[PDB]
Amino acid sequence: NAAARLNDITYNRLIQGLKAAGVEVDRKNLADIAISDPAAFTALVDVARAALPEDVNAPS
Amino acid sequence: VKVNPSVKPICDKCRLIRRHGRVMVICSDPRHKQRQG
Amino acid sequence: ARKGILGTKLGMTQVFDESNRVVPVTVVKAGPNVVTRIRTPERDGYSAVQLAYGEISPRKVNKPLTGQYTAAGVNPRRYLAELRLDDSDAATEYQVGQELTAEIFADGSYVDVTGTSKGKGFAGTMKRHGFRGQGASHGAQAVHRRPGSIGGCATPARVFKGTRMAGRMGNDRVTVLNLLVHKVDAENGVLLIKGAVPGRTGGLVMVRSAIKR
Amino acid sequence: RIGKQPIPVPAGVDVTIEGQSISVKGPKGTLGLTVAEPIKVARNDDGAIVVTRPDDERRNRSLHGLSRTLVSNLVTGVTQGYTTKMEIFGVGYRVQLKGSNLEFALGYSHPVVIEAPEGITFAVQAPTKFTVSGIDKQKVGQIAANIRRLRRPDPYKGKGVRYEGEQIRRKVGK
Amino acid sequence: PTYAPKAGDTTRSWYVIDATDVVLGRLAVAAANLLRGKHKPTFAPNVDGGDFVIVINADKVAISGDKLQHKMVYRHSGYPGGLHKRTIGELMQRHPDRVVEKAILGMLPKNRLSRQIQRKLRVYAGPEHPHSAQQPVPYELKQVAQ
RNA sequence: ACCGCUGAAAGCAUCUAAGCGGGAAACCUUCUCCAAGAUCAGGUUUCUCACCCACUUGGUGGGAUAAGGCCCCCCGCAGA
RNA sequence: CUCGAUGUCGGCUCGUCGCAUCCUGGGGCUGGAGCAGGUCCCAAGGGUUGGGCUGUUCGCCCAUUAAAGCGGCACGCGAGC
Ligand SMILES: [Mg+2]
Ligand SMILES: [Mg+2]
Ligand SMILES: [Mg+2]
Ligand SMILES: [Mg+2]
Ligand SMILES: [Mg+2]
Ligand SMILES: [Mg+2]
Ligand SMILES: [Mg+2]
Ligand SMILES: [Mg+2]
Ligand SMILES: [Mg+2]
Ligand SMILES: [Mg+2]
Ligand SMILES: [Mg+2]
Ligand SMILES: [Mg+2]
Ligand SMILES: [Mg+2]
Ligand SMILES: [Mg+2]
Ligand SMILES: [Mg+2]
Ligand SMILES: [Mg+2]
Ligand SMILES: [Mg+2]
Ligand SMILES: [Mg+2]
Ligand SMILES: [Mg+2]
Ligand SMILES: [Mg+2]
Ligand SMILES: [Zn+2]
Repeated sequence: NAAARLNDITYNRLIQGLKAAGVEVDRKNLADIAISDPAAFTALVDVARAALPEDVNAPS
Repeated sequence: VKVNPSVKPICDKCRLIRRHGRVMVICSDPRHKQRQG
Repeated sequence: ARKGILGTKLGMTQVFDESNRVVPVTVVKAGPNVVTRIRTPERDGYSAVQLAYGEISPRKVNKPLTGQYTAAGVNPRRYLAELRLDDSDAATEYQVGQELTAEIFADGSYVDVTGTSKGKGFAGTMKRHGFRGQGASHGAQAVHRRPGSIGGCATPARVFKGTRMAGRMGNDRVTVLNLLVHKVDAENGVLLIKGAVPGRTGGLVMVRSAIKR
Repeated sequence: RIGKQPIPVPAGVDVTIEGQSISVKGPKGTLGLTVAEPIKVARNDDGAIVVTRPDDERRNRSLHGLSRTLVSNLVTGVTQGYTTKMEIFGVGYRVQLKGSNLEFALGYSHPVVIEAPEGITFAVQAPTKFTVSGIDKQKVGQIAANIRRLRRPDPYKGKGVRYEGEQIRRKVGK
Repeated sequence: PTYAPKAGDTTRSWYVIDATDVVLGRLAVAAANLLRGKHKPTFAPNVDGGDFVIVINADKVAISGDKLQHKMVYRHSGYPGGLHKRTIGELMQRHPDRVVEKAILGMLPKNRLSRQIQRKLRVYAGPEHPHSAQQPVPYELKQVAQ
């Protein structure tokens, strides 16, 4: 959640984005990439942000 | 004033207002003054 | 303009006035002070004036304290206290090096006198706080000067803070307000002050003008 | 209806809005004012004062009639200035000037002196008649209320300060 | 093993927060999150991470008009009848820095480590602070949209 | 508590909704006293302002001093 | 709850808090002329006596007082009496 808000997204829509994009990395390693490799964590936010729907407040 | 939880006008020219968050009756007759308390 | 001087309680005597009434007086020797230091609000944050009083030998004042009298051009004294002023008009009358005598006070003026009261040792609750104590007879068992109860019961399960109990009494800073200046003897440095003054004979005494008059 | 009238300018030599701030000057002196920012104050054809607002709120309709008369007590506060005419009733009661002050003999063991504040002129026309004059309607009315309450209301004899032509109530007495 | 910070890993910076038209709640949250280090991905709950926070213009903070009148600040001295109370409005007259500081310390954890976190907080009533030897970057309240 | 001033919503009126006053042994200052262990441990000043050895050379461990203090000693109206 | 013990009335000593105020302080109304009051509103800073009778609490009485307030705290307080 701390690393996602640096990359202007919440934890909330990041987990929706990685489930929508089919990225099965768990939270143990997603909080380990966020420290040792911040560039690859930015590359994961852009995958999560793209798979997120256009209006997240619209019904399914 | 009269201090009762039930205030209401007594004569023709009693007026019932609400100043400072409390119901009161102002009138020209001084014994018709009332406020809620 | 609050005035102020340091002196010594020389003890009590009595004097008669113009209507032939007896006047109990305390003799304060408002001795010749000197200034040695001024507190300004730009340097010190507040406004006051030091006062130095008492003849001492220069071999008894140590090296850190001698250097403070050296910066003011004053021979070292025994006592040293400040007269706290108001913020306005600090020291347009006080100069470092100025000698202050007993005749800054007039006859018929009023003064506040502050000193250190007499030591009473470990005192009991009857002497210290004016308790009554229990009775002397009708069966009372070994509680004649004992305090009694010190609180309630299981509510609250404690003693409240500031409960008056036995302990040491005296040696306090005491101010006595609105004392009449019966006579100032400029020949001797002696103020005749109506009434009592806190302390033993020989003790240091600060004499300020009264605010309540 | 109040607020639904554009304020004229009788003389008003500088009736000028300077950024949510209105001023006035005429034969008498000047006054200042600042209107609350939702309420809009504007100009007529000849520069006379027009008051507008956003429409139909509980809190905007009340401030609109408010700020109307508060502007028209500046353009009237200078030209046709405000006086209250006050009358001393009671046997032995009188009022005199001592400078610009105003001393009262109201049955006490001391004379009550009323210091005239800034922008307020006291003047008598009789030993039991006087006027409080000035430019600001609130500041004249506040001083005339202080002078009014200098004695307790007496229903039995009616002694004390009043306003002119007012009808205090009376009780039957003994 | 997951990352645990050593002694000698934390880099502390300096922030200044202008308090001119900020409500007292939003500012105390953002100052408490910045003193603890909730925004850094190396956050550990037993480690004093986080940065230095300077709060200038503490007299200007947006407090409601009825909160200045009616909200109370209570202190007890341990003596019977020692309940001394002021209002928020008359503390903003005397010590407006103490009002801002009290709102932040209620939002920190109740432990020994928050006593070393509150030593990095400086609150000043005016627009001027003496810490120009450091370079406090200005901090504005951001809300990451969702 | 109460008494108002100006003033709408609500063409009048209204102590109130914008705003401004009066007002008590209660509250806060002012009076007296404690008070920087107030760990945010403050301020203004003055004094000393100096050696020597060993070492695994360490914000090391000793030794000897300065200003200063303490114990001893003569006492106190200071005091278990 | 407590029976492998939680000492019960009054007084004494020392208290501390509440306000539903007895006095002192500020008000509204009055069938308030004045002086005295009646009733309500605000107000807990300080004050609030000595005796006779009774184990008494309470109560009555005597002489005063600005007044002789009402309650809570294991019907406060027996490792204090
Ligand atoms: Mg009824
Ligand atoms: Mg009010
Ligand atoms: Mg002794
Ligand atoms: Mg005895
Ligand atoms: Mg025995
Ligand atoms: Mg015995
Ligand atoms: Mg017991
Ligand atoms: Mg001191
Ligand atoms: Mg403390
Ligand atoms: Mg120090
Ligand atoms: Mg047992
Ligand atoms: Mg009691
Ligand atoms: Mg009450
Ligand atoms: Mg009455
Ligand atoms: Mg009392
Ligand atoms: Mg007081
Ligand atoms: Mg007998
Ligand atoms: Mg009992
Ligand atoms: Mg009892
Ligand atoms: Mg008993
Ligand atoms: Zn009526």
